[PDB]
Amino acid sequence: EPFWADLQPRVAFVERGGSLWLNCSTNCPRPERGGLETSLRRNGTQRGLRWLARQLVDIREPETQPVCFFRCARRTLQARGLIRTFQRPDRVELMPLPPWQPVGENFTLSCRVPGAGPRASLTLTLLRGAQELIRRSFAGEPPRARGAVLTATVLARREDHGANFSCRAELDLRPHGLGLFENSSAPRELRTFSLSPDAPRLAAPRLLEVGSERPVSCTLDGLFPASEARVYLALGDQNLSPDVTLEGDAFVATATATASAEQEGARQLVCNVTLGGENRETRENVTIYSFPAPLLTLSEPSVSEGQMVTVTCAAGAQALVTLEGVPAAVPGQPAQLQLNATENDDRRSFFCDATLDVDGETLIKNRSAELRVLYAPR
Ligand SMILES: *[C@@H]1O[C@H](CO)[C@@H](O[C@@H]2O[C@H](CO)[C@@H](O[C@@H]3O[C@H](CO)[C@@H](O)[C@H](O[C@H]4O[C@H](CO)[C@@H](O)[C@H](O)[C@@H]4O)[C@@H]3O)[C@H](O)[C@H]2NC(C)=O)[C@H](O)[C@H]1NC(C)=O
Ligand SMILES: *[C@@H]1O[C@H](CO)[C@@H](O[C@@H]2O[C@H](CO)[C@@H](O)[C@H](O)[C@H]2NC(C)=O)[C@H](O)[C@H]1NC(C)=O
Ligand SMILES: *[C@@H]1O[C@H](CO)[C@@H](O[C@@H]2O[C@H](CO)[C@@H](O)[C@H](O)[C@H]2NC(C)=O)[C@H](O)[C@H]1NC(C)=O
Ligand SMILES: *[C@@H]1O[C@H](CO)[C@@H](O[C@@H]2O[C@H](CO)[C@@H](O)[C@H](O)[C@H]2NC(C)=O)[C@H](O)[C@H]1NC(C)=O
Ligand SMILES: *[C@@H]1O[C@H](CO)[C@@H](O)[C@H](O)[C@H]1NC(C)=O
Ligand SMILES: *[C@@H]1O[C@H](CO)[C@@H](O)[C@H](O)[C@H]1NC(C)=O
Ligand SMILES: *[C@@H]1O[C@H](CO)[C@@H](O)[C@H](O)[C@H]1NC(C)=O
Ligand SMILES: *[C@@H]1O[C@H](CO)[C@@H](O)[C@H](O)[C@H]1NC(C)=O
Ligand SMILES: *[C@@H]1O[C@H](CO)[C@@H](O)[C@H](O)[C@H]1NC(C)=O
Repeated sequence: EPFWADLQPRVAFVERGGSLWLNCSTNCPRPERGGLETSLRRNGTQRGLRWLARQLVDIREPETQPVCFFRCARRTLQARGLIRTFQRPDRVELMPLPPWQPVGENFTLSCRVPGAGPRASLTLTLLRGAQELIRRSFAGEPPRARGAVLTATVLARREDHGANFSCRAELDLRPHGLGLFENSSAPRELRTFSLSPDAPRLAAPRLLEVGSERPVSCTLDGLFPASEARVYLALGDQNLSPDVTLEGDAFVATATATASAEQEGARQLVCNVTLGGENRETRENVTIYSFPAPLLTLSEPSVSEGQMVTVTCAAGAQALVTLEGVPAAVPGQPAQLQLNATENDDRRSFFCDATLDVDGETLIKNRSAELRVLYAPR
């Protein structure tokens, strides 16, 4: 039976910033001194003959070792305790996901649980929905270590569009009778797009006339999600507003175009799509042309016989003019024909043809007119 000093409790787990009572007791017949050694501030104090009690408050530091001591028979009696603070996982943070992520690519989940301790008792979990992607236990870390970090690389799936990812931190104090403390990050939603290497198909005529209405179509396939893809069509400058319809992962853009005197000649039909951050484009060179209709004119529509009539077919400054089988003489300017009205010329038709070359293409516009020979006696 040696005389001893005792400090209670020996091991203590207090939440950071918290407080606890420490009791020092001794069996020595009379103490010549007594007290408790700590850096911590105290609030309440209690005492007895063989014992002494302090309430230690506002304990921030991960590790502090108090020593309760007594002096009995000119000998120093000692007891050494241990006080360990713990912090709940108040901050659990998942790193921002890529705004758009490629399907078949990899992205990295990063969870961060600052300050939570002790680290050794921490278990971090990365989740996709209710499923656990990875589970990490920190057992074996230093006793004074606070905070934890878990990172994993996940493969993006078409399955994964609109899926929620979260991080889950778990502090296990159960051996100390303090149970479990857990908190989760706000879920992060994942966007997965898939864009095939192919440029969009653009269906257009190579030749377009000013004022004419022709169908134009742009299309693509293998687009996920097809709904989020934004397709732009236009002829040169002017923007077409096609009807974009979605069949499976394929889109179909259908529109109509009229040349405004923008162009004529060399122009581009552009179709560009954006899905995610990626963009595709297809350009078609298109020729526009102005082909003014040939003007067929009679000196008079109605004439008596013997009266002189001049029929002419005039065109724009461009084409080759053919009147009644006779090419314009000379070429490039209106062709004229003259005749004296006969009774046989009543209900007689005249014809003018304009032949224009555009990009090697031969284009014709035919026109007709009818002459009336007024009836009378001779
Ligand atoms: C529709 O019309 C447009 C023009 O309105 C037209 O675009 C042209 O495309 C050709 C190629 O198809 C371009 O030619 C290039 O010209 C550059 C100089 O600017 C050259 O250096 C390029 O040469 C490359 O390839 C060579 C081997 O073939 C290499 O030797 C060289 O190092 C380069 O790698 C290239 O030939 C031309 O510039 C444009 N025109 C304009 C005005 O931008 C387009 O082709 C038409 N579409 C169709 C289907 O015909
Ligand atoms: C701390 O000191 C000792 C720890 O054992 C306590 O001393 C005894 O406390 C019990 C409580 O039921 C009493 O029955 C005994 O008579 C006490 N013994 C003596 C010699 O005092 C003491 O009570 C504790 N003090 C506090 C505030 O917890
Ligand atoms: C669980 O963790 C979340 C995420 O860290 C905590 O929510 C945050 O709370 C603090 C302020 O108290 C701020 O960072 C934000 O207001 C929250 N961040 C968000 C919403 O992303 C939350 O406090 C924790 N829950 C607990 C304590 O159990
Ligand atoms: C899709 O086509 C449009 C046509 O307007 C492009 O818009 C312009 O493109 C020119 C030529 O490259 C650029 O110099 C301009 O900055 C663009 N202007 C405007 C107002 O958009 C557009 O760039 C194309 N889309 C993509 C992704 O390139
Ligand atoms: C200790 O005393 C302070 C005032 O100095 C008081 O505000 C606080 O409540 C006390 N701490 C406790 C009871 O843990
Ligand atoms: C997934 O991520 C791992 C880790 O970087 C990498 O080794 C692997 O190539 C990725 N899978 C792909 C790119 O399909
Ligand atoms: C993802 O989480 C949000 C809440 O943040 C929820 O509204 C949504 O339904 C979830 N998405 C799926 C597909 O579970
Ligand atoms: C028609 O009659 C007029 C007047 O006599 C004459 O000048 C002309 O040569 C005749 N022939 C034609 C085709 O005009
Ligand atoms: C000439 O005009 C007629 C009727 O206006 C039209 O039906 C025909 O297609 C034209 N001829 C040619 C060769 O296009």
